[PDB]
Amino acid sequence: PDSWDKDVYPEPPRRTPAPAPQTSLPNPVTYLTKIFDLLVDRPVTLAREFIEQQHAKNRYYYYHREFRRVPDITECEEKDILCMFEAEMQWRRDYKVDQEIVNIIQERLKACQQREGESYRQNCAKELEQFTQVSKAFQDRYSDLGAHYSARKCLAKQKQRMLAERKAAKEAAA
Amino acid sequence: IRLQEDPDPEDENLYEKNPDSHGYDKDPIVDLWNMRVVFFFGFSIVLVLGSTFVAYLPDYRMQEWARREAERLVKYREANGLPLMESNCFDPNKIQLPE
Amino acid sequence: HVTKDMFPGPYPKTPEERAAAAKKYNMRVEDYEPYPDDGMGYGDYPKLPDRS
Amino acid sequence: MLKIIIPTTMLLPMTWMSKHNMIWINATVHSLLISLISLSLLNQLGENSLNFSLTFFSDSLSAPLLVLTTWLLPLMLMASQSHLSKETTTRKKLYITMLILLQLFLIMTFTATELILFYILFEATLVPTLIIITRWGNQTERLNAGLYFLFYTLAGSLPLLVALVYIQNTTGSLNFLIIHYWSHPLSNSWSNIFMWLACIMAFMVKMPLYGLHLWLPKAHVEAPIAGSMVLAAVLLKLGGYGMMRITTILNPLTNYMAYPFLMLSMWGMIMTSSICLRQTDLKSLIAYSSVSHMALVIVAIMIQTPWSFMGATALMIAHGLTSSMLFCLANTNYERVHSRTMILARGLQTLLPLMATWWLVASLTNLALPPSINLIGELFIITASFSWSNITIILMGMNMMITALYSLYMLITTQRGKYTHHINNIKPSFTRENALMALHILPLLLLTLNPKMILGPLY
Amino acid sequence: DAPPLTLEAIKDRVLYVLKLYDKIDPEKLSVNSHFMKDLGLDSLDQVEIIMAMEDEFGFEIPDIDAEKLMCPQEIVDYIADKKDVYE
Amino acid sequence: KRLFIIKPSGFYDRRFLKLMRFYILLTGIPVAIGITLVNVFIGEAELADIPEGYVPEHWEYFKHPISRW
Amino acid sequence: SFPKYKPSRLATLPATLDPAEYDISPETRKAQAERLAIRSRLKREYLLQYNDPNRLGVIEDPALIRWTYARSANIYPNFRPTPKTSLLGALFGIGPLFFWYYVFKTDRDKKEKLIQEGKLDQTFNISY
Amino acid sequence: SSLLDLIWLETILPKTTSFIQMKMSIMVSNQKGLIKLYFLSFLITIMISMTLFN
Amino acid sequence: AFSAPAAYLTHQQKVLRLYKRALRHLESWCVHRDKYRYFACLMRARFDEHKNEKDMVKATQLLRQAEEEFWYGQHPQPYIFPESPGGTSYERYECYKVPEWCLDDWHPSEKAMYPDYFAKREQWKRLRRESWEREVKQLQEETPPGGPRTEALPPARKEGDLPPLWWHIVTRPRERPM
Ligand SMILES: CCCCCCCCCCCCCCCCCC(=O)OC[C@H](COP(=O)([O-])OCC(O)COP(=O)([O-])OC[C@@H](COC(=O)CCCCCCCCCCCCCCCCC)OC(=O)CCCCCCCCCCCCCCCCC)OC(=O)CCCCCCCCCCCCCCCCC
Ligand SMILES: *P(=O)(O)OCC(C)(C)[C@H](O)C(=O)NCCC(=O)NCCSC(=O)CCCCCCCCCCCCC
Repeated sequence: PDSWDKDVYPEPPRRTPAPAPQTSLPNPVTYLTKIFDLLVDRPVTLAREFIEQQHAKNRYYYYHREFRRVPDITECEEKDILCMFEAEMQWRRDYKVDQEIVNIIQERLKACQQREGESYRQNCAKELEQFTQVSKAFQDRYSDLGAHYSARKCLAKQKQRMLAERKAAKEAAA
Repeated sequence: IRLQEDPDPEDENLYEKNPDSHGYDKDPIVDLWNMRVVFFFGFSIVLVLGSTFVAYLPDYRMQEWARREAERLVKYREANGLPLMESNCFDPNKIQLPE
Repeated sequence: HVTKDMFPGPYPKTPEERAAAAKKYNMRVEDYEPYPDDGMGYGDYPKLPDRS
Repeated sequence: MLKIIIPTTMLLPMTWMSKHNMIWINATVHSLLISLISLSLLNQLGENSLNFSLTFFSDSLSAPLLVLTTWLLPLMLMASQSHLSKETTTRKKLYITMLILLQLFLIMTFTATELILFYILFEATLVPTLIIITRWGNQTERLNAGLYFLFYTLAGSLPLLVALVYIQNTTGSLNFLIIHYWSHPLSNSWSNIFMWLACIMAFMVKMPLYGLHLWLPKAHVEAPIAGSMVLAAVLLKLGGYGMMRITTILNPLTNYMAYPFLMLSMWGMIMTSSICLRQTDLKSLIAYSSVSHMALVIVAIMIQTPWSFMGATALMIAHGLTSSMLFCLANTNYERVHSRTMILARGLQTLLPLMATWWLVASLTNLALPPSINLIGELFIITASFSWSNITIILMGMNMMITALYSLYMLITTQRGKYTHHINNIKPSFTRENALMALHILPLLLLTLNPKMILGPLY
Repeated sequence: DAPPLTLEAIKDRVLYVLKLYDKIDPEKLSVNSHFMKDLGLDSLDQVEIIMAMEDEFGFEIPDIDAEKLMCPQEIVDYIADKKDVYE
Repeated sequence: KRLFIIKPSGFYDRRFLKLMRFYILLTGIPVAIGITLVNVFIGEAELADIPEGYVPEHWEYFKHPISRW
Repeated sequence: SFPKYKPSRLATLPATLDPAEYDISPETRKAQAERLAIRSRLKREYLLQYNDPNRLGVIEDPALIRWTYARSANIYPNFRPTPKTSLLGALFGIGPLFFWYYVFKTDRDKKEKLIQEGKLDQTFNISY
Repeated sequence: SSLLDLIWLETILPKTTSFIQMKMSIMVSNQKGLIKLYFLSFLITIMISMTLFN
Repeated sequence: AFSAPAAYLTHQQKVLRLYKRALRHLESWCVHRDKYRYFACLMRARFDEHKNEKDMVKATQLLRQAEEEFWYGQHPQPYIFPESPGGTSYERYECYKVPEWCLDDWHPSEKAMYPDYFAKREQWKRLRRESWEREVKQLQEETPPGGPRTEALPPARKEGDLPPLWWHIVTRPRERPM
């Protein structure tokens, strides 16, 4: 369906085997499926057709808000309240977007496990690696900021991480 | 006795004078209208209208906005081979570490 | 309707106080026995048998 | 916020100018209208707060508390009109005036943008409460209860005033936005330790913290029904709101200074649940349940993680509603039999069916029964405490077991069994009492339906 | 659920049990006969009679009350009053 | 034989339940009907790209008709 | 002969096995008579109040009032700081606090040591 | 309930402070109203302020 | 239940209660009727063997030893009648017992639903109100100056009187109310 993006939410092609009956006995599942189609599917399809006809007469649109980029807390001067405000709001929006990214990856993982069923350990290794990488990066970014997290605290954590990486590189080169 | 004190009055029952009493007031008309306004305003107005107003409050928390932004970023990054989650929040070029 | 003399009081230290306490709690003087005066706040309240 | 502040200041002259028999009707109707208007504050932003002006602002933590206060006022009016039938007109109007003043102070307290204005308002809330308790209480101990409440709160709050003026002199501003943006780490020194202690101890006494809590049973037992409703539902939440606000500037010292308070809160939660197990008074049982739940909230605020803050806010709202409902039910029983002893009246299920249903629902919500917001908050706090350490789960499990025990014990004692034979003045439940219980309980289930409205800014 | 009891039914059943007692002569047994003054039993025999009535009607008579049931009419009245029989 | 069954007065509880149901349904039913009619006829908005040089409003940024209103 | 039954505090001695039940002094009979007289007087008072047709309300129970008062409001005036009370209070109110403090401090110190040494399994711990 | 809530948590904070304040109040306000006594006190205060404050 | 208790249990009362308790527990042990009859006959044989005993000290010692033997040999789970205090059907209908004072708080419409019952109820209430003074006078005339020495009440000594303290005994809820 065009409701969502297939590239963002991938689904493997569906391979349904053709029925190969070996007995003359009638299939109760087939008979009940025919009954369900006759009694339920047709009336609900007619109702949805009427509703969609009524919708098409009043077609109106809504838009997605776009935020232009602004200088971040690194560029802001010390105790420059306006630049700090803009940078903090931008960091909070980025935090929300990153959280939704992790949510999308987790949904991929869950859906793939359920779809694979009994062979999930081998067939879901591709989605497990992506989740591992994304969770690792997200944890390193926002792991222990606290209840009163802020762009300044995230920047301080990044500075500490960069100093540690530089020290490790120097020690390895020594 | 050490005082000229009134005897403790008997408990006053609203059902004795008014069998169909709502327990709001002694006067039957005032009691009935107090019940009517309390029930109408509280239940009808506050409960129903506030609940539906809260249910249909506009998405000012940007939940769906954030989901759409994340979908766009995931699509763009996995199309171009970039990591889905960036390793750093800020730019190390713009960060200047002490010597 | 209960007066100030019908409330539990301090630990009885004289037989007159013990008799008055036993009368207050509707008990026989011979059957009346307070909790030991260990400063636990029981006061003159009787120590009834620990049954159910 | 003036669109909500001014209608209360107009509730004042309307109450004083209305006729002698229309005071309750007018006050109830317009309080409900003000609550409906205040429902519009729940539309919050995901980035920052609602900055109305230089004086008042609203956030995802302030908005549900304001809605709870505004919704709580008419319920207090209904209970008060229950128990103040024979009062004179002037004293009825004074009672309504004290309630209105308390609501106005609470609204401005939750919406204040400076710490000093917040302090002034949250200390101004003591005067109407003290007057209500010590004037319209029933028993003798109301005077001692008022003294205990007043002096505990003031002894807590005066060092907070000194610390606030010191912080303003040091940093230049007490505005919450400025102190959030210009926050700096707190070095480990004796001066910083004592500043931390001053602020935290003020709000811990307001919570209350275990060992600083005797004023709570004293005041809640001896206050009239409206005083008991407001004391448990809202006035206990000023400490939690203040702690969730001031701890911005107390880091990283909170990591080291929170041990005594966490140990006190956990052990006192266990102790107050156990006390509830062996209580001969119904109001005292409800008060100690309040102490246990607020101890849990203190634990959440002290561990101070995004999952704990959401749990703290949800538990605060849920406890406010549940404790108010429990106090109302106990007061109806008291009005029947003129005594607070739990075992005096029994068989109230076979004498009063619908009240038995209300007791069952309130007791089920008092314990964490899923998917109620009580359980949502308690579960979030328990999860955050588990991530903090792995024996907090032991303490929380013990607390949950004892909470279920004493809640169902209260229900079984009061409702089930055989009725007392000599109590023959138990008239059928009033429509007013039933409507009061319904107005307590239905919003809680609606909040369960929509839980993101009471999870705070960290959601 | 079960059919209601009647005074005549209670009397018939108590006399039935007492006539199935061996120590009691059926011919001289009437609803006003005293178990000891004019039937010649003793305390243990009265205890056994009370136990038989308990087994017959499916409920227990407390020892404080059973000691005083010295007549079939007294037993009938006691059982009827306990079971709320008025006809 | 029918015997009188002694029970507490259920009239007041029944009256309260009846009044509560009436006043919840007094406004709840019109609200449900209005929501159903709005959803059936004035459906939800369709997401679209912002035309170049056009500046929408917040209600044009929201989707449901009731939320937009 | 038969094994004896040893009473406990939670399984008390039955009346039929109590030695004092089979050793009745003449003063025991008068004590029982006095107890029955007290009970009968109280029963008569309660029954008169109970069957009074003009009574509406609750028959106040002085015994219940005394019990509720002695349980709460009479404890502090009758409390004295004794060695027993002081030791029990110090133990029950301080020992648990420091026991839990030691437990939690030790656990968190070990966890922080593992975190610093970088050998703690913290993968997937996104929520905190 | 008894040992901690009703006894020791009452004794430590509110009862001990109240007892101390009551005792100090009795000490301060228990004066016989004698000018000789409190003028001798004035003399002692003057000497102390002269010597100990430089 | 319906009889006022005494100050003490005499030796005859003690032995009879022990006899009944032993018979009940023996019936619990001997499930079948023939076996129970055999062993109950043996038990009554023992009681009759010790029946004639002039020495009260020896009789009391025999009672004490019999009580110890019973306690050792009692059935751990004796049979209890369903309506008896230990029984499974005990206190099941206490939630269905409603009093007449609760009955009089009815709404006038509810009362109008049963026009004939409430006329007789008003008659009973008039009868109760017309006799209370005579009841209290009779009670206070026959009491000793010291007070009631027992829990028994007197009957109605006069042609037009009712036994004192009768209302709740007479109007107690039925054993199967609903
Ligand atoms: C008294 C005691 C109790 C007291 C309780 C406490 C007090 C409570 C106070 C009130 C609290 C209110 C709280 C706020 C609620 C506000 C409403 C709201 O948020 O609505 C959200 C939302 C409404 O959607 P929306 O967000 O407004 O619009 C989204 C779409 O655009 C919509 O889609 P669309 O535009 O494409 O088309 C959908 C449209 C049209 O859809 C259809 O027409 C569907 C047709 C289906 C059948 C089709 C096939 C058959 C056709 C037969 C004929 C064929 C031939 C003819 C065909 C046509 C001609 C050619 O239908 C609707 O929009 C229905 C809206 C219903 C709104 C209800 C509002 C309630 C207001 C509050 C007061 C309530 C008072 C109580 C009384 C209520 C009245 C009784 O959902 C609902 O209202 C609930 C829908 C549930 C459907 C079933 C779901 C699955 C159930 C099973 C789950 C698993 C088992 C669980 C257990 C069993 C179930 C419990
Ligand atoms: P009636 O009024 O004639 O009653 C006659 C009485 C018994 C009152 C006599 O007049 C009497 O008091 N006689 C002297 C005292 C006497 O007889 N005492 C005997 C009592 S004990 C006795 O010796 C027999 C007891 C033996 C059986 C003991 C039961 C132990 C086994 C129980 C097991 C339970 C499960 C099997």
